[PDB]
Amino acid sequence: AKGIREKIKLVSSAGTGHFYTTTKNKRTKPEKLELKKFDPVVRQHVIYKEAKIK
Amino acid sequence: MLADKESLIEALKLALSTEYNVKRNFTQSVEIILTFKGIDKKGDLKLREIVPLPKQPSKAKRVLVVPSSEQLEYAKKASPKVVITREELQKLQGQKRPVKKLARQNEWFLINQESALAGRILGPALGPRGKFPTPLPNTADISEYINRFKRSVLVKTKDQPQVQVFIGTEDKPEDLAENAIAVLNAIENKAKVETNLRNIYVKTTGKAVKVKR
RNA sequence: GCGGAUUUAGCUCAGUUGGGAGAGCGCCAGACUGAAGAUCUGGAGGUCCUGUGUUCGAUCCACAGAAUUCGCACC
RNA sequence: GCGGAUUUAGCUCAGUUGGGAGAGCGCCAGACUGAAGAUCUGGAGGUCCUGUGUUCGAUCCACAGAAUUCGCACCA
RNA sequence: GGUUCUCCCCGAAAGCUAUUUAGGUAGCGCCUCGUGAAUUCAUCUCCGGGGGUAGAGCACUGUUUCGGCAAGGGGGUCAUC
RNA sequence: GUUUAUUAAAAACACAGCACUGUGCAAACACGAAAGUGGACGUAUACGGUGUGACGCCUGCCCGGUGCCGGAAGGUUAAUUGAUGGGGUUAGCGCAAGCGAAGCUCUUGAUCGAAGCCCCGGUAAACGGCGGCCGUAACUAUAACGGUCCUAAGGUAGCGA
RNA sequence: UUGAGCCUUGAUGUGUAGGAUAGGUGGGAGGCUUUGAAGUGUGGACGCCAGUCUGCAUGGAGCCGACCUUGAAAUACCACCCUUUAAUGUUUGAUGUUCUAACGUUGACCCGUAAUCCGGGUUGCGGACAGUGUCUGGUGGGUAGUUUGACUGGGGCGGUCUCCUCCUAAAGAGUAACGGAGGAGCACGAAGGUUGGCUAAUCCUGGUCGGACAUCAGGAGGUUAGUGCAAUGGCAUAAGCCAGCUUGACUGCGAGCGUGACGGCGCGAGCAGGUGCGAAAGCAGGUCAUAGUGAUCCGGUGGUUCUGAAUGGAAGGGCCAUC
Repeated sequence: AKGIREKIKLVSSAGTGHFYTTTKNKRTKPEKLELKKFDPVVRQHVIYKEAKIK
Repeated sequence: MLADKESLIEALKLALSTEYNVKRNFTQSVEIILTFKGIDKKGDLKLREIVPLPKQPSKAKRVLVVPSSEQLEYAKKASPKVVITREELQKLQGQKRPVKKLARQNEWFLINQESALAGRILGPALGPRGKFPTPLPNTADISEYINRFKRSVLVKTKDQPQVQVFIGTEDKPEDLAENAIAVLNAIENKAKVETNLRNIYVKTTGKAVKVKR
């Protein structure tokens, strides 16, 4: 976003729902490392790839 | 994508014109072509796509069958190309000429599980020019397994640069582009490489169309 | 008073992840010289300022203290 | 990160028939010398940048990643 | 810079936040004037405990000194600092 | 000398040579919008920069820095020139979702590219500049004699307030 | 002479088996045959030897192919496929190299003209030069400009509004000074949870691989402990703990309000959907929290049933993302 050792943005969209958001991750440590189950449709927590496909 | 229906419609309307359908002596054929760029030995772009044409053309397919005695009385009725029994496979054990005939001019070799001699007597004749056999169901009521194979083709390459497969005949290019895109879907489903395009054409019993895309 | 360098080999001084202590030079040996330096090849040479804490481990860093020392404050 | 090239010894780098992986300077040891330098010769020398796929066989062919690196995006 | 005739009560205008403030600025009053209203509001006697202004101790942590010894540590001597 | 009448009355200095320097000549300067008039009725020993400090000697040296510029072996990467990729705008092809061509156009930082300047060459008048600790003379201590530190570096061509 | 395209003209290959001089990518199993069309047979002449040439047959017989053999791999019959680059045609450009009706004539002859401007033609010169108009480059204080906080025991310094704790300053609140101590320019691939778990040291004595030490079984039972950079405070039915299971930290409204000056900052009875957490009682909006951003105006940008001066597409706006 501006720096190097930085708290950055990354575009996390849904496993079904099309919807996107972000808040934080960091290039400072290894990266192969996130998805979740969550839901911005709220109906059924199942699959959510993060900005990153883990 | 590889292509879409209208960019295949517009080019089969070309393929079945006299420009590209140069006529020999019979009701003639048309095909869907894909040649690849960076196509090499690794595996991620290698294919086997056994594809029943979603709208079948005028010239059906070369289906051999090997039924067991119970279902035979029905298999007798599904309009198979040629037939051999679960039994008489025991006699084909050495006969090169019959084997090379069947290999060279049939396309699909549908075989019951009890017929496992089938795994031995055909491979080295059929295999090198890429057509395949398959486990026929045990039922009497067999008909849509036969009808499917009597309208299917295959994406043969194991390591080589091109596909080109039968997809239509002389009379209705529009439906035949729903055949054409089905082969392309099998491919983009089996090989997510996409930019490995050299070219996409369509082709008759001779002349090929350098498609609009 | 604040901030800073600094008390690391005879000599000039380098050095730090934060776990080895360095080099031009000087000494000494090995020999070449009757001898010594050069030039040589090998060995060696440390108040790492002190305390404390972090810490695997402090020469280092932070904190507290000595003591030199530098600029500005002073009119 | 866009794309390309590059990464093989301490460093510069050969590495394109896929079959033995190495030269140069310098390091080392002998010869030479009175000692070294220089000349001469032998000897040393690797995360083949990473790691799998393909291969009978991989520095070599494919790809995902990285660092070295050239030009380069940019009206949040 | 300076109230160009008179009169009477409310009426310190003259301050909290500040302000790339320097007698300059946003709302604002403790103001009046026009609507509106309730025990609304203040001191007392009372309810009820948090405060730490005092004060006081030696409790802590920091220690006065004087006794009495707390494998602490000094001076002397044999001794190998 | 009568000079900046107006602070000094020169204790300012206007001289005047010259290495270099501006221009092989519609020459430099251009006041004026159009002059081509100074310089010219004239040539780089005429005329202009920036100065000069009698006269005559004398201008050591020293290029680290910064001037002055001048160049081209080659990198930074602009007008100039435009590989392309992505689109727009749209025929053809689609019961639809939508694909999708010329032409026209949007948009590349394609690839050259040295003003500067890394650079390369020369500058004594271009900018200013002369380093410290450890050991010292048949006496104090003078400070010749000393090993060196990648430190840019210690008073030098004098006469001594 | 040199750039970009295009085959009019070319040409960069020997190893064996295959009666035989085999780039490929591929379909399938047949392909030609009107006699002046096809091979197939056999001489003869050339040589940069890998090229061809010229004669004469026979010829509706069948011959080339999966079909029979061989091998690293077929070859009959069509599709597909031109580039590293030459020769020259056919599109077409551009630096040098120049000649010279541009041009400039502030050079001369001739000429109107007893003429300094000026008229004009021959000549003589150089040369597409000049010219200026934009874009890129710095070059220097040659017009014009500002005198930009305030803090001032009068100024030059050193320190602060910031957003922050402890002093200092007179309790609801505050009131510095070139004053006294010390400060944020940020923090997760978890420092993420809902169950469950408690008892640790130091030193005394034990004992493989010591020579301070590190899991240990017991002293005494001491409420003699710990703090990853900073700090002050937590306070123990432990949050410090740490192994299993595994990452709600919902989309939407809210009586009631705590309140302020436009942002804002705080949360909650109760109602919805069904939301995930649970045996059951039942709980709740994430790193230990204190330190972390935009007056807002302009920007940019990605999505849309929100619109858009007669419309229809639609600029531009709305919604809210994204900064």
